[PDB]
Formats: sequence, structure tokens, C-alpha cells
Amino acid sequence: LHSEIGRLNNQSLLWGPYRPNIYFGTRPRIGKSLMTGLMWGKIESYTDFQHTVRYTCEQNEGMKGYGWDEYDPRRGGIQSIHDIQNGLDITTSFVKIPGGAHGGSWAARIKGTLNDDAPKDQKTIVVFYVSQEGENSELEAVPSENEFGYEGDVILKGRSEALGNYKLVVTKGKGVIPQSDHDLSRLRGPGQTVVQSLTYPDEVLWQAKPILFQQLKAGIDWLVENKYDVADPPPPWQVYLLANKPGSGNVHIVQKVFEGDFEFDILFSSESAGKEVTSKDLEREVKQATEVFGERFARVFDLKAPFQGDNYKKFGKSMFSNLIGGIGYFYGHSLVDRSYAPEYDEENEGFWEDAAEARARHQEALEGPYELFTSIPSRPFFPRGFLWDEGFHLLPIADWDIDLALEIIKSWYNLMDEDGWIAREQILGAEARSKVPKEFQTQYPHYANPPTLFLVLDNFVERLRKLDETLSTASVDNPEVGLEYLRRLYPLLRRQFDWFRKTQAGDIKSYDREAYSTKEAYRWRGRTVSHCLTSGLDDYPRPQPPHPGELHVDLMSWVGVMVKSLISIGSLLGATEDVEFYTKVLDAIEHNLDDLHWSEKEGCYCDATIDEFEEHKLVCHKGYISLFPFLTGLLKPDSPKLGKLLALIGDESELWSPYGLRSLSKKDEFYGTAENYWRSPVWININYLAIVQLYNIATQDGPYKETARDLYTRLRKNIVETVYRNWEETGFAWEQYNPETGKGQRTQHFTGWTSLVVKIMSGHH
Ligand SMILES: Cc1cc(-c2ccco2)ccc1NCc1ccc(CN2C[C@H](O)[C@@H](O)[C@H](O)[C@H]2CO)cc1
Repeated sequence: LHSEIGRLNNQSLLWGPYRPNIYFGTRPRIGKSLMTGLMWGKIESYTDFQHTVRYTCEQNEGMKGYGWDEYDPRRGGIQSIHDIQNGLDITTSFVKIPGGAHGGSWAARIKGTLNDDAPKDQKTIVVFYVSQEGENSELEAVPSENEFGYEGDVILKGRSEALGNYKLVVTKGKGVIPQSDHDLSRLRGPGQTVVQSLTYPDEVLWQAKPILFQQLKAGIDWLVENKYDVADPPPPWQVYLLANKPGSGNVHIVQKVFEGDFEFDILFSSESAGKEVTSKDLEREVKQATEVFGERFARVFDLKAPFQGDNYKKFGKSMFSNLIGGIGYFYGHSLVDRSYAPEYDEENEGFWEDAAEARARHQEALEGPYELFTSIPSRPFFPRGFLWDEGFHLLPIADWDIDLALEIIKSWYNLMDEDGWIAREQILGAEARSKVPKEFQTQYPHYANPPTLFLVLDNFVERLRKLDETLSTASVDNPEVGLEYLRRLYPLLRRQFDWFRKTQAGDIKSYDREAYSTKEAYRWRGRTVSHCLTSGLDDYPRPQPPHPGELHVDLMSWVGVMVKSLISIGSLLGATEDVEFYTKVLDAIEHNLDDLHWSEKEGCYCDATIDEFEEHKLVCHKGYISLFPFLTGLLKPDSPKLGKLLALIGDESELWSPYGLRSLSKKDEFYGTAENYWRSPVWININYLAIVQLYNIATQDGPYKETARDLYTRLRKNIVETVYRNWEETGFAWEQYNPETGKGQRTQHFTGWTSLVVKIMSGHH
């Protein structure tokens, strides 16, 4: 019956606007298939369209804002786009209609409305671009009656093994079509919808902007050749209207020009389903999806005081929709260095110079192809899977739709190699690559990232212990199905656990280090003089110089997180021998955190290193790192150490700002130095961890209950209000917040773990 649930999940999730790297586009969860994308831009001159056209997501002066107002990947959503440069407010509605055997049908409305500043007669070019990859696939534009293009709908008829038969329609739409009185109109028509059907090698189909401009340039060349010149030029918009040439091919460009406001529909009808999808279907199903979104939001994200007001609701709906709306399907090769050069072992002083020499051998090669279904940090900047980010993304998503979350976890775990490594950054395919500077593309099999996906698994387990609607929770409602999922995933979790212990081992035995256990000690590979990217806390100060004898307290705590998860899942599956090993490791980590990491002098956990004189030294930089055993839930509610940690957390002159906890203490010598990435700013992911743990202590009999209750109440309020105020002023979720001013800074559109704020508001952990 697990198989039955699987098949239904497949069919439910198959279609989506799963191209979050562009403003609007669709693809199914199939590597080589049918994809769509939208382009638009004002044209006011003979050279401006190349500058105004929109396709891939950006953020700059020219774009006021954009995002999903509502979204569920099972149903669809509505997106808003505020384009200043092009003077347009755009709505893209997307809806899915179940039926047939190929994942069902879908429809989109594209609505553009000029803003108040735009000339009332602005000419806007709109393109709908369709490509299909596959060896045994076909797609064909049905030709027009009229001489020069289309008066009505453009109909494309296609077929593939993946999709069966289907028809994709781009409706006539509503709005003024400009008409040219020029001579050229005798040969090109006065102005109408046009279609060009082209073919290119499959691997370049994603390059829509270049493909389009190539056709425009061919058009212009034709003009010059046929004596259309500056003595009497056609209007710009006619110059950039493609000559109509529909047919078969693996690329179809549908182009319309509007003057003033416009709208039009895209209808994808799966043949194996009922009758074909209509505009009337679109309208009714859009209304229906909104009703269902509304009701689920109110159940799942019931915002508690003092955030129960309508303004906080709108805020919460926007943050959540942007997060879940960011879900993409990615397909293609990864760039991996599979040399396992010995320099990557980092057993020497100065290991970072050796490692750089090894990287400069460029042994990396493409491998796969792989696929991934994942949410993302950011559409305009980071539209791809990041390993420890996805842990935080899935916490709110799991509340919404646990089955969708387990799908994404499975997607991630299917990327794991036989060693137990999953690359921390998943750049699949040339499209995905196009956004990443070369320096940053190669993955290294010795680079870890925090195992945050285990947190999501813990939430699932507690829910398990204690048709779209049915499917969204099938995995907890049918305990047989939940256990089966765990049974299959469990070995991969164990493999990753063992991988951590093998590749991220620290060195106890080779120095003068006494501690309860000789095994438990950890060091992130991959550190440079100034960085430790693999830990997630890019530039958080660490022992100088980096050294093979370093030990990292955050890493040890992540291992504790993992082993606790394995005990809970192992128990469920009756893995007796496994549980007993995990139990000895938990016990060991618990003692060793104290023996190697706890500083009595400073009253917090510290990274460790090895002296000029080969002795163990604590290196203390008060900040998120210092709190880790607490953030990760490893300390007993009655612990004196916890006591000291709560004092640090609450201390205004260290970590506690009006706007949240500082990444680094104001008293640290590295406060606000260098790029100041994790050396003062307030980060929502770590604050979220603090908030959940504070609440944990507040809701249990114990000596710190009341202290925790106070800090929980204040921190919750500080974090939410900072995100909300910024969202109100700017439209944006930000990557981090300034603890002096509360201003959002770094990257916009970070939804992104900033979105955890909906979960903070709804509370009741
Ligand atoms: C300099 C640069 C430019 C562009 C670009 C130019 C035009 C469009 O894109 C893309 C990448 C890069 N540099 C790498 C990078 C930098 C920052 C992040 C965000 N972020 C940092 C956290 O510290 C991590 O914990 C977290 O996992 C992680 C993902 O959220 C991720 C990657």
C-alpha cells in the first residue's frame, strides 16, 4: 500500500512552475521533456528591447519586487511581479487539473497592467517560449489560416513517451494589438501574433534568450537586405516582430505585441485525461485553489499573540508562499573532483596550501546525470539546492505537507554516493551552472555540511508516534506507510553518520588530550585562513592558524543530533544492535563536549586547537558557535552549563540585540571585521534554533523554566518584528539583519530560511 501512496504522490507532484530561476516557466519532474518560459519587455526605440527584456530572475533598481502571493505545489498559485523599468504590474496564475495517466493538465493566466508612470500607449513585447527534449518526441505548431500570423489561438500538438499525447494552447488574449501603416506590412502583415518553430541540439534548448535574439537579428538582417532603411523605417515594434513560420521542431517561439494592458492564457491538455482544458476551467480552478490555500493556512499556521492581526497574516502568507513557491526540479551533470588527492586529507600544518595545489590540478569532471526536487535559498541569486539550508526550508513545508517534505528528503538522499557523501551544493545541468561563477562549481567529496535534514526527520517521527488533502499527510495517517519510508531511508542515514566519523574525524590520540572517550572528536575539512565554508558559518572566527589538531564544537553537536535521530528511528525498526552502538556514542559525545570544548573561565563552549607547544588550547569567540550544544538540544534541562549559556544569550553587551541574537559578541575582537558575514549580523536560522530550545525549557518543570520563558517571549517577538518591519518597508525577506539598526542587508528574496518566521509566529513546538 506504500507503493500505492507512492504512485499517487508521483502523479500529484509531476507538473509545476518548477523553474524558480526564471520569473515564470513550467516543467514536469522529468529530465528530458517539455518546458515553458515567459519573456516580456517594453520597446520604445530601435535598440532598447535587448536591455528591457525580462527572463531570468534578478534584483536591481529596475525591479520593485516579485513573489508568490499563494502557492501549493499540488494545486498551483498566483505570482505578482512589479517591474518599474517596463512600467508593468504582472500576475501569473498557475493551476493544475488532475486526470489521465500522465500527471494531468495545467493552465496559466498572464495578466499585465501598466503602472501610473508608464505612457498609456506603451508597446510591450510578450514571448511564450516552448522547448522539448527527447529523441522520440514530437511537437508541431498548427498553421494559421491568415497570411502573416494568427488572429486567434496558437495550438501546439505534441507527443512523448513521458507525456503521451498533449495539446498546448496559447490563447488570443485581450488587449490592443498595434497596427503599422508601413510598406513592410504588405510582406509582414500589419501586426499580429506570430510563431517560429525551430530545431537545435537538445542540450542548448534552455538558452531561450540567445535563441530568441538570434531570430530577431535574422529578421533585422532581412530588413536591411530588402532595402528597408533609415530613409523611412518601420516602427520599432514591427522591426522586432518575428516573421511568422510555424511548423514542427523542438523549439516554438510564440510572440505577441500589446499596446496598453493585456492578458492571455496557456492551456496544457493531457490527451489521456477528460476533454481539453478551457479558459473557463482556468478561472474556476484558480478560485478553488485560493479557497483551499486559505483554509489550510489557518489550520497549519495559526498565528499566536501578538501576531494574530490581519497584517501579520498577510506577512505570513507571503513568507510561506515564497518558500514553497521556490521549489524547483533540476536535472543534469554535477562537477565533482573524484581524485581523492591526499592533500585533501589535511593532516599537515599549512594543509590549505597543499589543498590549493591539488585543486589546481583540475582533475574535476562532469558526472551523472542526476535529478533533484528541492526548495532553494533565493530565486535571483541562489536558485539551486544547498544541503543545510534545505533542513530549515523543510521545517515549515513539513507542517504544510509532510508527504511533500519526505519527497524532497528522498530526492536529496538519492544523491548520496556509496561512501555516504552528498555534495553540499547541487548545481545540476548547464542551465543551473549558468548562474554560478566557475570558481564555485566544483564539489569536493571531503566537504561536509550540517545534517539539518535530520531535524525534519525528528519532526516526522514525533508525528508518526502521536485527495490532495489526503495525500499531503498520508505518511503519518497510515503508520504502515511511514515505517516503510523509514525502513528504506534508514540505511542511508546510517551511511551518512559513518561517513561523518570517517572523513570529519578529529585527532584526540596523537596529542596530550585526556577525555572520557578516545573516539569522539571532529574537525570540518575545507578550512582556509579566513573561512570555514563547510560549517555554514562562512567567516565565523576560528582558531588561527587553521591546524590539523583543531576541534569544532558545532560539528560535534551536529553528530549528537544525528545519533539521537538514529536511536529514535532504529528503535522503530527494531535495530537492537544499532541502537546499542548509538547509545554508547551519545554517552561519549555528551562527556567529550565537556572535556574538550567547555570553558569554565569563559562560561561557554569553545572550538579547540593545538598550542605553539603542542598542547590543547580552547579558543573562545562568544557567538552562535558558543551556544551550539544548546541550539542542538544536547543539554539536560537542569544543567548548570545551560544556566551559564542562558546568561550569555540574554546579555545585551554580548549577543542580545533589540533585533535578535548577534552571530558574534560585541566584545569579541573580530566583531564587525572583514566581510562581517557571520561576525555580528542576526541570522534567522540560528535564532530559530535558539527560540525552539528556549521554548523547550520554558515548558518543563526545572530551575531555568522562568528565565527561558522570558527569553523565549522576547526573542520570538524581536525576530518576528524585525523581519516583519523590513518586509513592510521593502517588500523583501533579507538574508540577515543589522543588529545596530534592524535593517535587512546582504541578499534580498531570501526565502530562504528567513521564512522560518511563519513557524516562529505559529509557535507551540
Ligand atoms: C559571490 C557569489 C555570487 C553569485 C551570483 C552572482 C550573480 C548571481 O549570483 C553566486 C554565488 C556567490 N558566492 C557563493 C555563495 C555566497 C553566499 C551564499 C548564501 N549562503 C551563505 C551562508 O553562509 C551559507 O550558510 C548558506 O548555505 C549559503 C546558501 O544560502 C551561497 C553561495
